[PDB]
Amino acid sequence: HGYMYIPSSRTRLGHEAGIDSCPECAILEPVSSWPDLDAAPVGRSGPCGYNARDSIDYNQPTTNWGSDAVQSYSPGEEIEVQWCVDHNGDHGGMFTYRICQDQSIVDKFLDPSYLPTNDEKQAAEDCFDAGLLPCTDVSGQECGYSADCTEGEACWRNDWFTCNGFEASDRPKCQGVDNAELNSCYTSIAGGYTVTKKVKLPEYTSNHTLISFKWNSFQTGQIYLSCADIAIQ
Ligand SMILES: *[C@@H]1O[C@H](CO)[C@@H](O)[C@H](O)[C@H]1NC(C)=O
Ligand SMILES: [Zn+2]
Ligand SMILES: [Zn+2]
Ligand SMILES: [Zn+2]
Ligand SMILES: [Zn+2]
Ligand SMILES: [Zn+2]
Ligand SMILES: [Zn+2]
Ligand SMILES: [Zn+2]
Ligand SMILES: [Zn+2]
Ligand SMILES: [Zn+2]
Repeated sequence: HGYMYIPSSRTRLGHEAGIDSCPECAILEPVSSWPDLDAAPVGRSGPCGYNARDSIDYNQPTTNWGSDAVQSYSPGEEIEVQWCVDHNGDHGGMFTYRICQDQSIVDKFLDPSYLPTNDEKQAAEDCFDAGLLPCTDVSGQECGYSADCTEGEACWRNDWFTCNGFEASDRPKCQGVDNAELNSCYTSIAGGYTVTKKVKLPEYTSNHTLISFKWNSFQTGQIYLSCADIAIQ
């Protein structure tokens, strides 16, 4: 259980607007989330998530999210990105952030009159995959391998970020990354912990595009997707 927190995602905004009672509940399951991190099709979840708790499809705007960029950045800017993990839902695993550089695809997610189809959700997800923002693009950022993966496996890569191991760390799982205090970010079920990294934005401009967060669970066959409306100018 978790969702993207900074920049403020559609999911965060949905919660803050009083629509989403459980922002961390937006889950793609059952899927094979491990060890091949892109194997699972995203279905109705799409790159922005679908929350079955309150039946919210975040792949289109509403009066409460998706109309405007929440934050504007510069081409090639190194930025903080943060997600929120629920205290009772720290499944470990790997996570990443992505920007689709095909505006015509992204535009289908920026119209409150229009709900992308499953085909369009998967087309966008593929575009997002191609626009992954690697951990290793940030000078000085230590980009480790997962303690739940071995060399040569499909999960053995440090373009994606990893949570800590469970048994193999004194700071276990995703919460151990920041080792933050409980309620450092909002979750409804048992209180949240921040999970914080940096990414380097592409040299790609848009007045309104998306950054899609994807977390592939290790302990469970589940993926958590959110997206944030941003500008790069
Ligand atoms: C987007 O905004 C900039 C100002 O930051 C403007 O000059 C540019 O032409 C706008 N783009 C489009 C496609 O209209
Ligand atoms: Zn969970
Ligand atoms: Zn709240
Ligand atoms: Zn994918
Ligand atoms: Zn794959
Ligand atoms: Zn700028
Ligand atoms: Zn506790
Ligand atoms: Zn296009
Ligand atoms: Zn394995
Ligand atoms: Zn483990």
